[PDB]
Amino acid sequence: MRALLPYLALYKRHKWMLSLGIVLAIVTLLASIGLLTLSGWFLSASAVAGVAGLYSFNYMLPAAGVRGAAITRTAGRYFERLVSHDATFRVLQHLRIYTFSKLLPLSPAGLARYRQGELLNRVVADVDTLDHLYLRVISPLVGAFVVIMVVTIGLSFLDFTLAFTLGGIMLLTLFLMPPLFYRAGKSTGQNLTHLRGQYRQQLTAWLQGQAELTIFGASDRYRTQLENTEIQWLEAQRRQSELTALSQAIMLLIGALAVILMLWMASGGVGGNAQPGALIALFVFCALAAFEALAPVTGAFQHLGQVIASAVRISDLTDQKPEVTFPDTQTRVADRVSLTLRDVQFTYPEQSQQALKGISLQVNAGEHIAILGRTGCGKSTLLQQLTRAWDPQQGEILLNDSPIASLNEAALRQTISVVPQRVHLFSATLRDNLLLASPGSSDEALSEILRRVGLEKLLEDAGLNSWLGEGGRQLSGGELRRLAIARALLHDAPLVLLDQPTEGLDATTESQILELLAEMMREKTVLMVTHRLRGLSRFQQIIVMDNGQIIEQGTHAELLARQGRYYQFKQ
Amino acid sequence: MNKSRQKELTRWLKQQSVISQRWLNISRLLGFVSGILIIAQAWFMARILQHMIMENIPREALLLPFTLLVLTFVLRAWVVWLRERVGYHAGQHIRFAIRRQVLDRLQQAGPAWIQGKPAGSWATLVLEQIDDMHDYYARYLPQMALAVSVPLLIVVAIFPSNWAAALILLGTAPLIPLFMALVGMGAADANRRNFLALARLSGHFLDRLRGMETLRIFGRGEAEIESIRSASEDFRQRTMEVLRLAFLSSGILEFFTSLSIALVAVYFGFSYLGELDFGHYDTGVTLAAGFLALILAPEFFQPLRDLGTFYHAKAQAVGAADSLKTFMETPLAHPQRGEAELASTDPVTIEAEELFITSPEGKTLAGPLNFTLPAGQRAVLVGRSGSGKSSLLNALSGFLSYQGSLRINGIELRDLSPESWRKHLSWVGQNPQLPAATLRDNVLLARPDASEQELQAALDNAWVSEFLPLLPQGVDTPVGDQAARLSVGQAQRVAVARALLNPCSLLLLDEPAASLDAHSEQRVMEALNAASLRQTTLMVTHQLEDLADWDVIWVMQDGRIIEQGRYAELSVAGGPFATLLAHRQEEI
Ligand SMILES: Nc1ncnc2c1ncn2[C@@H]1O[C@H](COP(=O)(O)OP(=O)(O)NP(=O)(O)O)[C@@H](O)[C@H]1O
Ligand SMILES: Nc1ncnc2c1ncn2[C@@H]1O[C@H](COP(=O)(O)OP(=O)(O)OP(=O)(O)O)[C@@H](O)[C@H]1O
Ligand SMILES: [Mg+2]
Ligand SMILES: [Mg+2]
Repeated sequence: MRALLPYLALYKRHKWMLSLGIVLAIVTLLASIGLLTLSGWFLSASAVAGVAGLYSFNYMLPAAGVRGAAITRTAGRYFERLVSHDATFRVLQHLRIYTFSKLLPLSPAGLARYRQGELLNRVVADVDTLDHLYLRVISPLVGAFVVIMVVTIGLSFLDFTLAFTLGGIMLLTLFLMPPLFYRAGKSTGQNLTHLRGQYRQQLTAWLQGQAELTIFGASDRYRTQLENTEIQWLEAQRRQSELTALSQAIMLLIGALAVILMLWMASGGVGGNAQPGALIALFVFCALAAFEALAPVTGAFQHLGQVIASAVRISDLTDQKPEVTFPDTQTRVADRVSLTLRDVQFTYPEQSQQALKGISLQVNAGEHIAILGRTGCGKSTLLQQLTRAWDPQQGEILLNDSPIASLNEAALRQTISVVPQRVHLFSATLRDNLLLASPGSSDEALSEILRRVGLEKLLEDAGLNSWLGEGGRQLSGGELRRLAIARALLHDAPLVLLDQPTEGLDATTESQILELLAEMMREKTVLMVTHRLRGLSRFQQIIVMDNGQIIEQGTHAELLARQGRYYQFKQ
Repeated sequence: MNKSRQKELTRWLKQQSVISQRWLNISRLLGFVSGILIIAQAWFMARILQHMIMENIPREALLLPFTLLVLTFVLRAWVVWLRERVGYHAGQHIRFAIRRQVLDRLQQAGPAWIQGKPAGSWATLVLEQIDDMHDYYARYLPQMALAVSVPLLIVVAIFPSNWAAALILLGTAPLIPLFMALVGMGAADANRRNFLALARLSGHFLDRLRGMETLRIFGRGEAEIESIRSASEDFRQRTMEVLRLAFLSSGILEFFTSLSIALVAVYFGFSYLGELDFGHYDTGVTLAAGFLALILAPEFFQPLRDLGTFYHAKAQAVGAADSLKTFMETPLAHPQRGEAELASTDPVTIEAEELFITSPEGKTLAGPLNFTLPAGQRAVLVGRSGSGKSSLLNALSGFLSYQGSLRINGIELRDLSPESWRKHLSWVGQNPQLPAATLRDNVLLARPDASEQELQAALDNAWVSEFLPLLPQGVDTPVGDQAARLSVGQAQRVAVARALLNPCSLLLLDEPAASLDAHSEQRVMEALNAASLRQTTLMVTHQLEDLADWDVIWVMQDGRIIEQGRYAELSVAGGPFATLLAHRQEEI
């Protein structure tokens, strides 16, 4: 239960609004006990006085008391909800944005330890689960403790044994029953939080792989695995209902005990007199109405085992230290970039062998480099080292003869343009898919780069306002490839890392793209990775990798003459 | 907010409750029995109170009323315990059936219809939206009968004692439904926009998370926080708009409840003093009559305040059902699910006549396609990007609707049984994905109970087995988020291993050797060329030199097949193929 401290500390930004809801939750309860307690005494006192009591019994004061309590009861509860729900969902909105802010610093390797379907559950579903902590844990518990003390102290003036008997039952239920139901529903709450994220992960994975699962006949047995999670989830959901049912049955029996005891004990004597008269109804009707202050008390702690389980999920995500950290010093983006690598080594997390083994190359400013090798030789791993995705072990990378770890992130991203091997089409519009790089580009500039790269088709119909990605138009494989090139051409960085840019493109489009890149990417440092040996005569150096090490190196003419591994690639 | 539409959703919501009709009637009975025991509870309480207060009867004489009063309390707690569990059991059976229906239509819809929403929008439509219909079935449906039966039963016990007290209850009773419907008339539309904002936030989050690398590369950390801030700000405002209608309705209903309890107390207190004397059947107002009309004063309005509370659960269900109904109404790729199935496992013959392939929206992706592909022959799809080559392979897979004629072995594809049709299909798709957990679970996707020899044979053919030593666990290694553990070229060969592990009647290779070098492509294309001869095959590829023995070469441009024939005929005949082959080996 100690895991809730980082989240109870979020009260402090709304301390007034959340404490006002506590005060209104006591005024509402006090007026609620009073309305039934005053009515119970007023009726009995009026009847005892009888007809002869008129002109001598002050009946106007209770008449204003019930009218005042009725308005206070209804208005206080309404304003408590308005002020407590307003503050709770401002805390949940800040905590959701805070949780999302921890994702990008962990993007390459920290997020790989997690599952993409349960990460979604943590930010949108586990954050909403914490509204129990801010709405119905503190206010019911401290609201029900002040009310009982006020009732017990108030009833103590009339009698002591009666007040402590009613108040004793009311505290023996406030202090013993909630922890009993927290312990009973602790295991179910853990499962209920865990199984919801397991189902949301299996459902999104089943929805995202529906093309591969459907044809290979695997949707049926992945839905059976999916349906089973729901059976277990619905079973844990059912157990929480059986405890809620038992909570109401027990709470109704305790209120029965208070009503029976007050009837049996107040009749004997209230305050030391044999005939209590109206005071008998003053205690019976209080015990009959005082137990609506303990209505939300038991459910407050029962659902706590599920809130604590949720709180651990957000705490785990927000307690992750990103592997790569950036200096805060401001620096200016250079116009020319020359990169130097000296014995760069790198082992992927939870691996024994090395993806990169002692890579050393010197790329001068403005030189165009082509990297070649078999699949799995570390070509993309090398290109992600230059992007500071991971920190190389026992290796040093230099941009302009300065360490790449000494660049501000807002300056590192402005000096490197990347075309990844796998392109992502965001759900946003076509304009916002191109405004990732160069957010200040105008609509005329966006349209021009699309015409150059061969995507003039996207300018038809809705065009720039057209919704792409999921929920909209899905581009083909060769149209995603040219949209990634459009993103990097808009970025306009001195150093460009192309990871198989002409992949899945026909000969006509590849010729047009390679012609565009040669003209566009002049006086720009380029590290062009491809498995395609076309247009390599215009690259100053050709790097051939194998198993994380550079095997051969030289110009296109030199490599052919030497008949190295590049020769078997070409022939 | 269309009343005609919201009446269709309520009709659909009520239809799903028939599966739990028996459980919804038991809770209607148990709720009435609770109303019976409440009346019995206060009648004993009033009689005990009057005897002690007025007649000064000693407590040791009143033992029968105390025993019966305790007996009522024990029975009250039992019925409340039963009704709460009976209500839940009805609620989860309807929710399970609703979710089974939605998941059933996602198997049939296929990727082209699942792609119509972000994957985070589907998740919040299957988990959050379906689970928020529970209180409509568990709580609101049984409450309609209890809001009319118990309150009427309450005042039937008051007419005999004091009619003036009952007219206080009946005087305020009609006001509650009038304000229940007036306040919560826009509650169903606010809930619909609330789930709309949740489905955007859920869907916008998972899209950024899946494309989280491209945000890191371009330095979009500050810009995506601001967009999540806007998406989450709308969700907070939609949530509070929904809640303000629930608090206002509950506040108004409590206002009338509280005043009537005050009026009942004031009327009886004044009546005992003689301040006002009416509504007592020309007999002195007894104390037991006042207590009975005072204990039942909150209980008369309880069922009405619960109806107001659950009336906003109905609005929650109506708003949640707006998006499920839309999904369950939109026609799928084929208007009628096919029952016809082709018997033999022999290679099939593909035929198309004026075949148009259209997107789920309605946009045509491939123009009029006229072609034939005899049994066992292999064809090649070649053309520019965006020409429709992969759209044709998606229509053969059954993922897309087609207007014209596309006959498999003389049987229309729209008529084929989709489940039995995919058993005759293997394929390597463009940008292939690995759904299963491990590398072995992925290669064995078609039949997970394949022998060790047949698994080893697929890994050897697809060149997968050469990079297995690098993997820590071997063929049992996980692949992670979007096959993170593997490189693109290594993930490509695992997808190729799937296609070759089971015999098929039509093989649909879509750029099967992408992200492969010169030598690894040649090793893989030996397996794919050998496999292409065992059945009907149709591959999309950009290599043009390596293909010379393929039975026919289709050249697609703007959705139309503009050339056909062998490599020897097409290469020297001019046309688009020669020009598209001209850029190939241009410098060699
Ligand atoms: N769901 C869709 N809605 C609208 N247009 C689409 C959709 N899917 C694809 N298109 C477009 O339809 C055309 C054909 O797409 P597609 O069939 O994938 O091209 P392709 O044959 O695969 N060429 P390639 O890029 O090499 O894969 C392109 O212009 C696409 O942008
Ligand atoms: N996220 C990862 N975790 C662990 N190992 C990885 C990861 N990504 C790649 N590897 C390993 O690194 C090796 C090569 O990595 P990399 O992806 O750089 O190769 P590549 O040259 O990009 O391959 P291709 O050229 O086919 O895309 C592979 O053997 C692969 O198993
Ligand atoms: Mg790669
Ligand atoms: Mg394609």
